[PDB]
Amino acid sequence: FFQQQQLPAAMADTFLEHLCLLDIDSEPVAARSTSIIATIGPASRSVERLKEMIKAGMNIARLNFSSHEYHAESIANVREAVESFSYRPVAIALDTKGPEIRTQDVRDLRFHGVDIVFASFVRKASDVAAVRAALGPEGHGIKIISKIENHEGVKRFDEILEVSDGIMVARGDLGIEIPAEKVFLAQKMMIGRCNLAGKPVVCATQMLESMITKPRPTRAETSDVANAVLDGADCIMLSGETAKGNFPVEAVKMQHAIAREAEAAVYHRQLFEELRRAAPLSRDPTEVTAIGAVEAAFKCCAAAIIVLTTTGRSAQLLSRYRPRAAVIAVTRSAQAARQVHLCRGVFPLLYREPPEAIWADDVDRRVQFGIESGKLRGFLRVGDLVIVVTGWRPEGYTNIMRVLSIS
Amino acid sequence: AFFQQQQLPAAMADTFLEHLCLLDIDSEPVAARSTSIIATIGPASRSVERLKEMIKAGMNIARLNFSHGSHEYHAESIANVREAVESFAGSPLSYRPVAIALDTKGPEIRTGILQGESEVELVKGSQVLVTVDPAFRTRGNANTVWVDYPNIVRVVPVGGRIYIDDGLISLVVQKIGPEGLVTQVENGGVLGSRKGVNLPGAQVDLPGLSEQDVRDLRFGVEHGVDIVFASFVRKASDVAAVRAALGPEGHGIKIISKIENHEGVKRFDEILEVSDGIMVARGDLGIEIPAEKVFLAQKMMIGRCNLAGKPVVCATQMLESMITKPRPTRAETSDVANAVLDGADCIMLSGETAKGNFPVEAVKMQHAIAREAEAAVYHRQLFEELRRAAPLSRDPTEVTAIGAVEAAFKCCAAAIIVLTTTGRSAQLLSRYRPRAAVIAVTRSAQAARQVHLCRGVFPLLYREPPEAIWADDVDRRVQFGIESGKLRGFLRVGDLVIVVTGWRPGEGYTNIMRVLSI
Amino acid sequence: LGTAFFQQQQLPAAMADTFLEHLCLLDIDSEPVAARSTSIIATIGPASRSVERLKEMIKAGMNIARLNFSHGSHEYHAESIANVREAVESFAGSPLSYRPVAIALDTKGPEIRTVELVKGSQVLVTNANTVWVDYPNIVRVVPVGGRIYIDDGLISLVVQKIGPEGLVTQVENGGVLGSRKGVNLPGAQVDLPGLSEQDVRDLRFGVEHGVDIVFASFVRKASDVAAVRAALGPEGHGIKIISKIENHEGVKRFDEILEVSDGIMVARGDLGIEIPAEKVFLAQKMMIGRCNLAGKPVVCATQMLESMITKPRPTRAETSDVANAVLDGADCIMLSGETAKGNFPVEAVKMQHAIAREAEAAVYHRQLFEELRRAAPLSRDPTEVTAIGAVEAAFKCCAAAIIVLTTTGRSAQLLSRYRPRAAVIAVTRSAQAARQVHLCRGVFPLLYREPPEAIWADDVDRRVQFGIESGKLRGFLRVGDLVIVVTGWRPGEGYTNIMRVLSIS
Amino acid sequence: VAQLTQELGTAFFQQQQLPAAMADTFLEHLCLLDIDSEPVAARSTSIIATIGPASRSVERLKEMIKAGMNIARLNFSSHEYHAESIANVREAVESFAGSPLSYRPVAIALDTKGPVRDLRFGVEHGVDIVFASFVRKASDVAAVRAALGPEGHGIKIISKIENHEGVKRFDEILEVSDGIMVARGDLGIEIPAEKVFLAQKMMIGRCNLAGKPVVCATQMLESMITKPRPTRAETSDVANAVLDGADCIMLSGETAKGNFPVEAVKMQHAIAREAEAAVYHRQLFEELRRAAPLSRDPTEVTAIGAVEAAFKCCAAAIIVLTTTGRSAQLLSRYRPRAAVIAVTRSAQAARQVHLCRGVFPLLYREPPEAIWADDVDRRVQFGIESGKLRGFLRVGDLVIVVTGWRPGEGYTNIMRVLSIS
Repeated sequence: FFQQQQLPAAMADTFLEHLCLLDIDSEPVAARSTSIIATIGPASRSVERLKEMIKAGMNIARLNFSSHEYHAESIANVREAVESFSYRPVAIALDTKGPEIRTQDVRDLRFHGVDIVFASFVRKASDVAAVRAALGPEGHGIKIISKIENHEGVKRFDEILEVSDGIMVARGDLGIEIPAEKVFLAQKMMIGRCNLAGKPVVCATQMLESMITKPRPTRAETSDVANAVLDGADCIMLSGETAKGNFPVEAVKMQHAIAREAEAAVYHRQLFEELRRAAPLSRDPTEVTAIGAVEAAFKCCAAAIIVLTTTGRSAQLLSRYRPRAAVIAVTRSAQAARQVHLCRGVFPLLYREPPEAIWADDVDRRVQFGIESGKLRGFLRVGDLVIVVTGWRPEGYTNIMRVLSIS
Repeated sequence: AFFQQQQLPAAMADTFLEHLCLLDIDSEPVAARSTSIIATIGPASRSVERLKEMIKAGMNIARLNFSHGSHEYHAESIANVREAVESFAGSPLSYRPVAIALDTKGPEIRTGILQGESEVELVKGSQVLVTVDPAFRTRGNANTVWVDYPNIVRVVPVGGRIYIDDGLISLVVQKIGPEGLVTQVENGGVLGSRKGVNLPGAQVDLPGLSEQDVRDLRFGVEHGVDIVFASFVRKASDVAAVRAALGPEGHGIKIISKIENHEGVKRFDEILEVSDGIMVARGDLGIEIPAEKVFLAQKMMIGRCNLAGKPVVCATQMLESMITKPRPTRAETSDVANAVLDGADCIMLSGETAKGNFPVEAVKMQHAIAREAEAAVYHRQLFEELRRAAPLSRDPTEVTAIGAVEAAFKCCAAAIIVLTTTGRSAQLLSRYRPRAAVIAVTRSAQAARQVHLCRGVFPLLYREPPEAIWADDVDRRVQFGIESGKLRGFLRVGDLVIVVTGWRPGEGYTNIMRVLSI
Repeated sequence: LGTAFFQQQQLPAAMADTFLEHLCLLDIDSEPVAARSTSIIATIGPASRSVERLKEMIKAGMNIARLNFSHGSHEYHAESIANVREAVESFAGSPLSYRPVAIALDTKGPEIRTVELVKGSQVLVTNANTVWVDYPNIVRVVPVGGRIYIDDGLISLVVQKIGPEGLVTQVENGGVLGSRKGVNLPGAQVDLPGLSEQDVRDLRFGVEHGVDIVFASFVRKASDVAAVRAALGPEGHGIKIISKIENHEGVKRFDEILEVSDGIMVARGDLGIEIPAEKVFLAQKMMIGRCNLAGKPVVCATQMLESMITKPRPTRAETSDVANAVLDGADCIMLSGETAKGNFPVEAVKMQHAIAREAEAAVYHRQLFEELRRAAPLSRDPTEVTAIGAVEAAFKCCAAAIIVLTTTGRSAQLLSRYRPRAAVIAVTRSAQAARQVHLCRGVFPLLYREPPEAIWADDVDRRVQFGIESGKLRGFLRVGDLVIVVTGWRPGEGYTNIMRVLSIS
Repeated sequence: VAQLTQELGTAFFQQQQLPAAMADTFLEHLCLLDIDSEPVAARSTSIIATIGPASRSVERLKEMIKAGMNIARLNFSSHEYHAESIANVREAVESFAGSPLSYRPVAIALDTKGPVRDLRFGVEHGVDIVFASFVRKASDVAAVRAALGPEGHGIKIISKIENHEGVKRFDEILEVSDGIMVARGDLGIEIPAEKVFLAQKMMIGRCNLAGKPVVCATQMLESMITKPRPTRAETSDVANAVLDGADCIMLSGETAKGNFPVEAVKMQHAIAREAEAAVYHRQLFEELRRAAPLSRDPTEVTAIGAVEAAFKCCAAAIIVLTTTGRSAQLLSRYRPRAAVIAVTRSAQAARQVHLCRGVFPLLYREPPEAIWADDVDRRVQFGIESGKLRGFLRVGDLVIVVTGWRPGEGYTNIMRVLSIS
């Protein structure tokens, strides 16, 4: 009961004691919260395997651009595997090809309702003003994740993250564009500033390479996946291991298993406190409500925080304070339900039933929707405690948290 | 301009040392004074019009000290307090509840009568005999002292000390015997008759209550006092005697145990457990232990009361020289400020308001000081340390309360508005020492008085008619809070407040937290 | 290690993981065994002028004798000085227990001076409705909205018109105005010179009679301490200037004053007239914090035990004030009328010693040492590096003493600024330095009068041995104790670069 | 502060992640990590290379030394072959004994085959370190120690923690061993592969507390078995084992039987160097200060004193005179940023302190002086010349010098601050 979830190590008084109390016999029981991004290719274009992967852990499917009809088949195939169904949104990410001369894209971008763009070779804020200009007012609601992959981008990181919705640590290209021995510095720096900023961050490429042609990963690759979770990454990735390789689902299986283990061994006591000291005061009532709900979640070992949101914003500001409790986001928007897979700890649930006449009643119905999905999916049992986060009228106005026993 | 104020540059410092260095005397303490002030009522503060003045200066608890005065006397003080308090009842947004406390005389040990209003000098070195034989009860020598505590010969060993006359005369036990205790005079001095006796380090087996305290406490219950400060609390069994003296009608009376001697300090934890709160009674404590040690007992007791979430009072000689002078000494202002920095929920005035010449100015100086000192509290470290030391909880009131205080710090909330019927939610807010004012709306005149014991809690008494739809009755009370606070200065338009309420009526909870723009 | 180990000097509270827990484990039965380290300044007067009385005060703990030059003649002070030195030297026949005692000179300072009852309105400043002040630039420095206090801050007036003919004020607080009463100008940049003509004569008298320390009144800016240094002149180059911060501008320009002063006095007396009484504690805690961070000594002054002028025991606020001054960081605590004029001078010294001793043990060194080191800049000064290593070594082994050889006192001060619990036993041949290091908390100075030995390693050794025996004799040190010894590889300071761990034989 | 930039120049403080080192939180420390900040401090996480077909040449072993191998590992899972290996090592090491100021001790470890006679082979081949395999409880190591017997008393027992039982009875294992190896290869078989980092970070932690060497091993740079360049996951693994606290890191088939055995060592070296500069010492030192118990051991006291002083002046090195290596170890436990430069006469201690992160052992050949103090000053001056020649030390540097008042290592109790000339 308290033996699980690394709770003994979560209550240590120092980072050092915490490490010494990590218990291989303590079982992850929380839902796995770090999103897996799988890169689509041959081994993963079967509507068959997409069913097998989406059960294995996939949350985002990545469309690398290195033909349009090829990727449009990919799209419709993923989508069919998603709608065959516990229903689990799955977002679609377009990873632009970008400039190339060993160290177009507007067509790929204007090109089907993608949820995310991993823009490539980003180096300045203007770059992001491009991709956002090109996406035009019709492409606004899409999420720009600037890939950082060269020295110039590392050094201008603050101006890039400023305008971006998120960041990718493009380790493949960085390990050539800068000494390989310096990559870990770039990674940890960037993950830390993104957690500080509350904007999702992605660790990527070669994380489970050997699994391209083996069923079991190296020791280094186990450690590498854990440590990206420990660093604070929102999403971890798979490239060849799912594009062009013999173990697409054993891969997604083991990224799920590893991240489930690493997430429990996060030292929240220190992470939360160091966000209390580094984060500026906020006067946004939604952020204020979120830090309140996370603190309450911890005080009672909440099973989940159930938040209502339309744009995904409320669930993001919960995610930035890293609750152990799962963030059960209930939304009528269907792109929101896919785009929040960029924020660690958010499980989306899409409410399709229509509005109700009294504002109060519509909210409860969505909230009980979350409780029943949660009950059925293993998050909630009865006599559990949860935190509930809603508004008073219909995203900006999200300013209420309630403590509720599950009945 | 917001950052100039309430020492916010010092609040953001990364260490305590640097927090001290960034303290700024031009940073005005805009927020409202949260540490409650206890004024002992007497000749100098009994009259109604004075009391009105003192209330306005910032008195929050009136203290009736039954070491002196008749019951007819304190009845009239209680009477006049209530008249002063209710004179402001006509303006509900500004009405200031005021608690009443009874401070018991307590058991006592006294010497005999001499052969005489006469006097005699006990000489250092000289051999003095302390006897409980009634012969000498009127035949007090310079070498024989009679005492009205028979078991003094059972409870001071060889090597123990006997202190007479407010601690000025000291005596050491050399031999114990059937005629009495053989002493040598250690601190010589002049004793009169029926002087005060103190047995340092003894376990005094006197009753938790004297016969006068049962009469005084019965009087208390009959007059509806909110608070008993119980003298000479040495053990849990002493506080249970006090509760039984309060009888059936006194279950709701807060019992604040006075820790006044070595035994009570060492049994602190067991006393705090069955007490509602604690008074650090430095006056008798300073006679019972070495004076240079009282500051250790103060900070230990305040530290533990903060850990336990229970109100703690610092008492006696805080602005003592203001009994005759209109301005205090530099030690006195520093004492009040450090009591607050330490963590005290209340600070007290005894003679300064019961019998001196500047009672109103003495209330005003504690107000001004407490207000500066609250602002200089290093919340970054205190909030963290109270957070981590407190246990996990599945009580939704506790849970919401920590959430609410966390949210207040994030936005520098002007207030936290809380609906409570007992006070308990306000108290669970207060135990985390928010910087934001805890505005506590209640319908219970008792609760409104009693939560003055809790630092940070401004009680508002709501008299208006209940509304049929409960969600509407909640809103009107939150409004009452907002509008009371606007006009008292706690809240301005633009400010953010956290509001804490229950989900449904008589669910016994507060489990709703909202963030609201004014 | 033992049990009786942790049942004294508040060691259970020393090792708590938080400040809050530290507070909770403070124990009134945990005796302080360490020697009292916070020096006591006793203001000299009729109550404390006789040689016999001063011996009693030395034995009760007086470390610095303060000479208040607001009153009394040079000849009167020359007599105080002679009796102090007579009483101090009466103990020098025992080299292993002789306590140096510094002499400080507190300057009168600049002064603005003036039975009608100014009431509830309208006075002009240039009897009953007009006040004339001997400070012509009053009209120049008190703006419309500024204030003028008169007589101990009893009366206040508010400027409403700076006219050709002076300043038209309204009476804010009325009372009885007598003749030539002190005036204060809260918030003003008072352009009086750093020094008065009387001070210059007093400073000269001070150098001529060999005083160790100057408490310089009403210091507002760096230029003022330069004038005091100027008036002490080159024969007073070795005298310490402790700047009295007494008014709003002093507090606001504290940094620039600290940087050129040898230390600071928090002069709470005139500060509570010059700023709201309720704000002094803020100025006290900020000034002590900044002095502690800079490693420069800070004195806490005025009314600490005020009631003992007539009573044999202090009030509860008074012992509280003394303990909290120590807990704040103060290097020195001070007695004015309690030792100059009252009826219990010796007892007032005794009470300060007793409170300080208890409060020293209640310091939360775990947090204090962590914050002084994280906040102090890196250093390339071998004497500073060695000091911090030695203080760290002393905590690791709860050493009984740090024994340091110092000629100017500087090595001892650099140990003091990291606030060791271990006593800093400072062995010197300079009688003045040994008087002066009493400004530094935790420093017990030992004056060594034996002539040097021709070989340097042997001279170092005999002075270390003098410190261990004195320490044994006075109770600092028992056989088996560990001490940390701090010396140099050669003559000088900046060459104090050796730390040794020693078992007392 | 201006003396610091006058003395060292402004650029000094942009290097070795000093801007991130002064951060008030670990989060902000991470945000201040900088790929342009260069790791000027010598690389101090020792490298263990397993010897094999690709690493037995007398002339390859020279490439591995100049590349940074400090401990030669002998995997016993045939004698004629291993005594041949031991011989190639010693030939290779001694090719540089012509110039003592630059001679690099190298140690030799025997890693047991698993589940007695291999040890006494080791013993009287003069090996320095036993990597006991499959240890599960205290008696398994007491058994090992007994087998080594009297000729193997001076030999260091490094228990390999390979299964669930040894992970769970780890305290008592550690309580008796000289150190610990986190055997990831077998341990990823004997426990779920996703729980291994847990065992890892947990064991390193407890070893850091105990002041006892801990080694991270197996598959770190595996892809370099057949490739000249490592995986992104694999550079991260190396960096992260340093950040974890590991004293030592090891190469298996990167050097035994692979095509790039001198690039694998080279790469372990460059990663470790960057990662050491990246350690958050402020928090690490404090936590080890707060956990380490009060000591009346003069050598302990003097070591923490000297570590504190090294941080205060960012000293180029701490120079320690040690015979058993105890003093260098008690320095290593507090994880200085400054190089620990360990001058010893005992050739076996000079090889064995490679287990202690931060220690750079130098072997002193010259004969006693008559005067103890003269002998000390000549040993210290050797460490300084060795350091200047190798570029640890420049004129103007400050070093902390740790020595003894009289001969013997229960007598390390003097600490000196010194300017290199």
